Amino acid sequence: NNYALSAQQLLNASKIDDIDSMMGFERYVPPQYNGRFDAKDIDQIPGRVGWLTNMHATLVSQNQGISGVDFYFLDEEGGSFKSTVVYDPYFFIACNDESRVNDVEELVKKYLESCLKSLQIIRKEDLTMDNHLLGLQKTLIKLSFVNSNQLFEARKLLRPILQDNANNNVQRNIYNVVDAKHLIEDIREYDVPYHVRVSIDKDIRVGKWYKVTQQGFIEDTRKIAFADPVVMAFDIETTKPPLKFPDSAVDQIMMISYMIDGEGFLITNREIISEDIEDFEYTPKPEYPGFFTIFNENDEVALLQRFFEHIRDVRPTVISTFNGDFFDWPFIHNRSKIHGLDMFDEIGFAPDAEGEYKSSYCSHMDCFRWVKRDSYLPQGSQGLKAVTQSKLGYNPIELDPELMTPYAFEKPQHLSEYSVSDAVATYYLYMKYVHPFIFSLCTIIPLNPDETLRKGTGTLCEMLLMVQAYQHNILLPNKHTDPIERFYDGHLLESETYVGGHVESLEAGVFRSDLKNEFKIDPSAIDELLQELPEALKFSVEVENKSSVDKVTNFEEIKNQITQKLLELKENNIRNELPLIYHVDVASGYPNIMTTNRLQPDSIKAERDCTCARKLKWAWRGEFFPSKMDEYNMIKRALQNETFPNKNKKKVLTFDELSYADQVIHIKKRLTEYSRKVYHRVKVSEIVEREAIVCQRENPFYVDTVKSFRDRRYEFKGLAKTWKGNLSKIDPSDKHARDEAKKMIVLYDSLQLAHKVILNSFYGYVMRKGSRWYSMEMAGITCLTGATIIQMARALVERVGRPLELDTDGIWCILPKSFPETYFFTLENGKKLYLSYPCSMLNYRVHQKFTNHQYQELKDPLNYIYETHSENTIFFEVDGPYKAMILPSSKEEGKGIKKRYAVFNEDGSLAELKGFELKRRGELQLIKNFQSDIFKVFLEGDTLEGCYSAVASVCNRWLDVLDSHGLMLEDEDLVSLICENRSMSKTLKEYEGQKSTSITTARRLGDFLGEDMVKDKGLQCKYIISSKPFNAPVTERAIPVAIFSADIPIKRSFLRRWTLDPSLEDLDIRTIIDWGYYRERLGSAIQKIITIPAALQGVSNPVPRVEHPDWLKRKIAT
DNA sequence: TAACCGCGTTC
DNA sequence: TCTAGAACGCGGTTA
Ligand SMILES: Cc1cn([C@H]2C[C@H](O)[C@@H](COP(=O)(O)OP(=O)(O)OP(=O)(O)O)O2)c(=O)[nH]c1=O
Ligand SMILES: [Ca+2]
Ligand SMILES: [Ca+2]
Ligand SMILES: [Ca+2]
Repeated sequence: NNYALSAQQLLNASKIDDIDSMMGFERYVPPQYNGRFDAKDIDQIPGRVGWLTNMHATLVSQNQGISGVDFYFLDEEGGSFKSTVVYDPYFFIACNDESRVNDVEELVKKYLESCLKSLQIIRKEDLTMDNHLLGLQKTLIKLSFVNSNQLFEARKLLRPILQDNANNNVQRNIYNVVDAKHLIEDIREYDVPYHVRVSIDKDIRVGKWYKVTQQGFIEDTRKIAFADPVVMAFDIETTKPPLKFPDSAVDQIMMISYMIDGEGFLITNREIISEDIEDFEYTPKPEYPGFFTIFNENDEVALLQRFFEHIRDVRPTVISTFNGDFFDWPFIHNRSKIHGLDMFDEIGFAPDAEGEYKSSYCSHMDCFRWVKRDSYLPQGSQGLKAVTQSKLGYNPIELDPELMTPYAFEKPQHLSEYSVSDAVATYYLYMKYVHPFIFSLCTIIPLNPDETLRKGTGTLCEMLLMVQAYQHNILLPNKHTDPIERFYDGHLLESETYVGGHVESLEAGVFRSDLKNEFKIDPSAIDELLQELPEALKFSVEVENKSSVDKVTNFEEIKNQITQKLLELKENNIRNELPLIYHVDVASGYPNIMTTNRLQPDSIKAERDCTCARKLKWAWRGEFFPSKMDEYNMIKRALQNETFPNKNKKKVLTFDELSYADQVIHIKKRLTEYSRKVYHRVKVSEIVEREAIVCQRENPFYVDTVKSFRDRRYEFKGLAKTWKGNLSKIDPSDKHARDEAKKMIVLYDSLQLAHKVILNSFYGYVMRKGSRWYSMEMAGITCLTGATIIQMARALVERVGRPLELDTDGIWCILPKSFPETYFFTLENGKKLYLSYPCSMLNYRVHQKFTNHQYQELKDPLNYIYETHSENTIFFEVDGPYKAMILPSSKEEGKGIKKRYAVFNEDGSLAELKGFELKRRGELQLIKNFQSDIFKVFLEGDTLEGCYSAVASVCNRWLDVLDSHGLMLEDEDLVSLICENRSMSKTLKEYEGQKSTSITTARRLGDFLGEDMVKDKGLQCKYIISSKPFNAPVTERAIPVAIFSADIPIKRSFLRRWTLDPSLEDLDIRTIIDWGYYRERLGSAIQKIITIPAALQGVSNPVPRVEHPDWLKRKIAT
């Protein structure tokens, strides 16, 4: 078993060692050395220097295998090697009686003779243990093993003991007034991935330079930049059934385009491609050279052996694809099998336990994983086309997938130009955005490139936190586990959480820098601002700019200018002037709220443990059933008398024989019905204000990890802001200088956004499943604190201006043009400090009301002496003033629309576009193109009324297209304008009992093209709604648009069935469309974006063909 | 009406 | 196995 399972494992190792040697990775062993292990003597110690590019757990011999890690290097002489570190896996046993630890030692040493290599007593800091801040430590038994198989064996042997100790004890003599097994409290750090365990304990990181010596790896801090690995990026294109997805079973690979370190190549399957293709060039932009040599080949099998032999030739340590883990690689694998080729022996690639394709020597960098996790691009923009436009700054070749299989024979040169396009986009997307980010992150996260690319951002956070915990000798907590059911007030809870961010829609309509607005200034607010002005201006200098008032020359001049503008506002409250369209958002809001308040899971105390205590409030919110327990028990007992089908000799089971999970599942389903009948309600929501103790002396390893990564992000966010300033400094006539400045902006804005998701995942991680540091309190406290801060700022903006929209940590607003705006302190050095009074007036009050004055830190660690001080890193950040902001309005009375608007810069360019269907994936294309046309038009017009009039022209043009029953439009534009695409996250089978346009479109796509359409998840349901079944629900009139593309026989059969008209003969799309459905949809968009906002601003309906709601007509009447 | 769900956004 | 969070819009269905 163990030595036997070693066989698969030790055989796979020898195969990997052979594959590695083939690709240039011979296992290097450094010479012997009897001197000292001091890194100052790196040049004298015998060894080989290399750049660490990969690492993998392995099994080595010298009958059982020894656990270890292979480390893959690129040396300085243009070569490569790998070296192995062996390291005994280990986990700990915790005891509930510290005195009797030795007894447990003697038990487990005898009990685990089968697998235990060695045993030892160690101490670690336990953050749940009393007096741990005074130096006390938890005694633990460290169990070490020869390999991970043996570690797992001991886990299997120890779990029964852990279960028997949790259950009740056997009885025996009842008049009798403990054994070694019952002192085993728990096992700890048992589920750490072994290669992570080696990377943490040995402090080794991919992307650093080491010298492999006998005593170990020595980091060469002298070596600065990364070695340059051989990078290959490839894309595959294949034949496909008409209107259907390819099947590796039958379909063949036409061509494989790739690029190796900037040199383009293309291999062709001439049995499908008509002409031999000649070397051509696709350099989409000068920065992206693209000269492609062509390798035309006879059969598909020949194409595969050319791709496999070229890979063997160049020896790539990185292979990049776009969605290659789930399409390209699985195809090349299946086609290699059919042709009697083993891809492993060929190139060393194979699917792993997650079905992804990896190798030992070469990372597989699927750029689609980066786009999905670190781009911050909308899902509508996550395709290679949009990603190339967003990040590489050009348009790549496009080609209808329905024409690719035909164009293989009709125009194969156009097919070849498309494939190389997908290839140039993948190579340069990886080389400019992915490769720098992932390999740099590997320098601080103890994972290899493949894992650093694919692991969730919560897992990345966990990796970073474990390094800090280990290096501070802090015992790792076990992964959090949810109770199988929780209760509130006797009711079974369905779900609980905390109140998140505060969002407000305060005003809708058009706002522009040239159109006047009415402001009612609170004079008592101007008094407060004048009271606060001397200290706020000092706060702007000493805190916001990290200087001193003694070095500024014009502190008084600035103060007098602001005072004057402020007093003029106090004398003239009612004003009707031009607005300043500004946005203020707290930088890294939740993280800075956490680090300011010293928030971390281990700091949340329970009043049974821990001036020292900073009490903070959050809002709990639970959703429970209305049934009380007495009811709850009733259902259960009824279920206990029923029978349940077995999960595949015994055909039935009892309720108590089932899993406690599926039990609750049945209990839930039944309790739902009962309440619906007895209470006429299934869910009851309730909000409870809760308080938690946040100890300010706890070991701040978590808090400090968040501070560090915030500063890590701020570097790139600052560089992004620096280069946005450099771009406005350059003369427009110098194209090359503006281009490079733009390229810097996109690069640093990307790097800061990728760091933004990991940073904010330190907040989400405390609520993540399996979290080693779970705390609902900490998260709720963060959210409530942010909600209190933003409403404080909104209360002030209200009194000196008009807030338009608010979300969590940001406010959009308009201020009077006369409001104190931007100033520049002048320093004795000639330097200038920038001041935005609307920003600094808020930030001063933020620090007045939300500063942590109970923040403590170890001053003297040896004597356990703490010092208390004040901390506040919460700072609003101002952007603007903008040319225009356009906010939509709700169709229903008294309500607004949140999370949707459009903002325009002074130069007319689009600044922000939030929420609207234009950006969302799928949605009705008509609404998308209408929105794409309409928002820029809000800039036209000389008055508010001429503005709405210029927009109305575009509206009525679109309304005309639909009131014309699509006669003005050609056939092509019609199919694309009236199509609504929607993605099914799961598969149709997993949607039982649900009605949706996508579900119906999928069933019909299956009933027509076949079941093969609906086998996978993520199906795109392109449909049009038919008037066919009249007065019938819409989910019933959704026809797949592919129907109008098949042969006429198939169309009539299905259209008649879907229309319930066996007499139908006109199969034109224009005759099937329910143009009334789409006209209402267009009418709904025009109401929310144009007409109803115009009414709110006092403008009679600019599009009278779209009638106001009756509530609005009645409001206008009065 | 109001509750409720799937998707994809803004935070 | 691996797995960051909550608030919200909109087109639907359901009670
Ligand atoms: C964008 C985003 C935000 N949030 C939370 C935490 C953020 O502090 C809060 C505010 O969102 P943002 O203001 O978008 O994020 P931020 O304040 O951290 O970054 P920036 O400096 O660019 O303003 O919302 C997440 O939990 N996940 C996310 O993906
Ligand atoms: Ca492709
Ligand atoms: Ca921001
Ligand atoms: Ca923010």
